[PDB]
Amino acid sequence: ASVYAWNRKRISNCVADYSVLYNFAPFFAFKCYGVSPTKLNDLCFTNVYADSFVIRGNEVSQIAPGQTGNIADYNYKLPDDFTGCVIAWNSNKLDSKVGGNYNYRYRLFRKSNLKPFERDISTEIYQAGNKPCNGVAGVNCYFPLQSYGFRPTYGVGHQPYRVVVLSFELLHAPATVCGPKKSTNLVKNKCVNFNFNGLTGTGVLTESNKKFLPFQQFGRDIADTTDAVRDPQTLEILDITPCSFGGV
Amino acid sequence: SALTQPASVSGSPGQSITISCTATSSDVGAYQYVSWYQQYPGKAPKLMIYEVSKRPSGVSNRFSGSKSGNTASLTISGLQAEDDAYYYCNSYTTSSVVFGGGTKLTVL
Amino acid sequence: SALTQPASVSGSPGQSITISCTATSSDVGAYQYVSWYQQYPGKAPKLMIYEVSKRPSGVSNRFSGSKSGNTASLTISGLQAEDDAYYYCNSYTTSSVVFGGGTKLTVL
Amino acid sequence: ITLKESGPTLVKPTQTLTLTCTFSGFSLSTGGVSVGWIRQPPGKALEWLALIYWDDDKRYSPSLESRLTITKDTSKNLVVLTLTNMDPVDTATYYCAHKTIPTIFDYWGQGTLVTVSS
Amino acid sequence: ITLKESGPTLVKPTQTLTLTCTFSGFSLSTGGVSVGWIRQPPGKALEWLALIYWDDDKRYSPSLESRLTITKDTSKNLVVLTLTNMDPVDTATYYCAHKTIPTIFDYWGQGTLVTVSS
Repeated sequence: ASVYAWNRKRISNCVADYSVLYNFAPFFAFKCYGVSPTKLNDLCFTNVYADSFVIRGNEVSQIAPGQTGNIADYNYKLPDDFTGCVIAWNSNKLDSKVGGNYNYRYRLFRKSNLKPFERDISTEIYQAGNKPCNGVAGVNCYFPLQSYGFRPTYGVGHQPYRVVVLSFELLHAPATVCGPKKSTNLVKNKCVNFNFNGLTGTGVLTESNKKFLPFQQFGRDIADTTDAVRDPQTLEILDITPCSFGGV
Repeated sequence: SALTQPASVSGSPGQSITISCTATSSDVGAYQYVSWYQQYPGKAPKLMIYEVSKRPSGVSNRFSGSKSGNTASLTISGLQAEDDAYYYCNSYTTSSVVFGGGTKLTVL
Repeated sequence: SALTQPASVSGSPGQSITISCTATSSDVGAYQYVSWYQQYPGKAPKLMIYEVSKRPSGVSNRFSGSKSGNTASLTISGLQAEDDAYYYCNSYTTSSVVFGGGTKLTVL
Repeated sequence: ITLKESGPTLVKPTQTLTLTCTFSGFSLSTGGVSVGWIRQPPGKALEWLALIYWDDDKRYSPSLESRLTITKDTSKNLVVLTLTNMDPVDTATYYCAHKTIPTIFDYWGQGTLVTVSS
Repeated sequence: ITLKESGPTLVKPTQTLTLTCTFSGFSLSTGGVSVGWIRQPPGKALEWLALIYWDDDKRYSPSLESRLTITKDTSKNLVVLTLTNMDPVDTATYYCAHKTIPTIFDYWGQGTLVTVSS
């Protein structure tokens, strides 16, 4: 989509792996605020928003906290308390036609600044100080939108760039987007430290003979002693006995 | 010597323009109060903005200041022919209030 | 007029030779994409190299391009008798794809 | 990727010439991919004719535009070029090559020699 | 808020120049409010002169201090600036503006042109 028509989206309720990015592309512009890219896959978030669009070459720097310009001040501006990051990879093999591709536009003229994450589509004809030249030409009768017009002769500064901005939330978050992905082969009949879906303990595991009802996950004997557990992978019931101990 | 402003700027009518007021002097303090004045052709200067991004009620909604460190980027959006004028910046240093060297903005 | 190519060349078999196809015309743009085509004796031209210092997988390892400014020096090392053919260059200008005047290579 | 041209081999002066280029291996739906036409007089250099992008944005040669209405059909992957008012300059070979943005004309067809005379 | 300056418009070398700035809408008794002086050579930038706070703690410009004793009178809400030893440099416009701590000199007056020459 265009700069003034970014594609807002929400991505929640998923085991989110931020390492599918690195096999994609050279990642010309990749810098993260508030969280390191290396330590992303582990952390959890409230709501992850993604905005996708395309801009020119020498304006990729303008998508930053507190930076003023013409694409930042007129049609897309993100706050100073932004947490997240931006990912831009130069793309002029799929966006530039020979002669100028008048398909991508950008509001070039307007009246004032916009509030954070304020997207507008109105395409009225700009004023002329006095009662303007509505739908005609004259002194300063400039349509507000302007096409990019890419061609394969533009310098690297004028080439099209695809860019996605991810806005995270980290304060008090109800983990909805984060991945663990870490399991180990099961060991039986040996004193083993186990962590079954959060239940942590020690003991010897033995094949079970008791019928768990299908909605049950844990088993208890008298006095709340956890006696059995069902595997979250193979759904087998397992018996727990504390390994041998005593006084000498 | 105390502050520093560019000579002049000329922006086409209907565009935006920013002016810089570099301090170019060590220890002007925290550089937090910076007022801007509009000098007419032989008239009393009028306060445009004070307290950088804040603005006194009574003036337009296009001027907006900023600070990239040691300067004040005074911004002017929607340039109108009325904006042809002089502009000055003003902010105390440790011992005393200082002014800018002046800037001229002519719209053509 | 748009590009410029030499009439023909005849290089002894087994040596190297570079050819230039200068534009000799202002504002062809950045002059960044420059492709070379192999014209057989009455066959459809086949792409040999594009993006001058680059080369498409599928061809030999003797051809290597360079750019001495406003032209593209297509090089051919270890000339073999199989190489007798025509060569053309191609790069868009501001309004439309343009070609070179053509070159003939006969190996003797 | 493969291309093949077809059409009338003979045409008379001031006639409407038609050519059909059928390809296989790719389509006109993915981004960047386009298909263009090229001509070559006997013993002379090549020249452009038209281009059909994948989004159905079309381009013609400046000097010879206002002609050669190039159409297409994405179901059977076929392109059609039609240029009327045949002149003896247009007696040349004709190729339909698929164009990408950097690798200009990387897949050419065979090409058919066509004559304009009595 | 309103201000008005007054005094002699013409003055000779080595003479005592006096100026009285009368204001309306505010006084010099409330906290934060103060009144300062500024000069501007013809076609040049402004400059500071002195300042008289509401608590009667007065301040002068470092470069041009030890003169132009700034007095005041809270009964008629009037400020008086007096600078002796006229030089040909002192021919410039003069303003008396109201100062708050953050909104420095937000209310300027009219200004009266005064000349120092024979």
